[PDB]
Amino acid sequence: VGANDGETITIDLKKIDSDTLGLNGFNVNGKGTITNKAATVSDLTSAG
Amino acid sequence: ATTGTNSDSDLDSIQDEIKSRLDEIDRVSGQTQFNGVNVLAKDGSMKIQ
Repeated sequence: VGANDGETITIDLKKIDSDTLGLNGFNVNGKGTITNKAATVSDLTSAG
Repeated sequence: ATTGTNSDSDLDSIQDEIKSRLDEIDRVSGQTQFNGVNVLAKDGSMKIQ
């Protein structure tokens, strides 16, 4: 915005989609998906 | 060029123009000549009687 160094204005942007607003399994009628999770070593140890 | 709206291709074009003009500065400095003396290519001094 100016003629010298560091003289700027910042515009922030946001990632907007289903994921960042929730609503993933809106499921009004009760049929949908969850895409549950990915396992880890802690999960394996807990499972035994 | 310093604005963040420009993309990579735009920055490349602007830097191409910048490089061309820097080359012009160097060329003018090298080729400017008076009576066989490169005035802008030396850091010396001239004496006039």
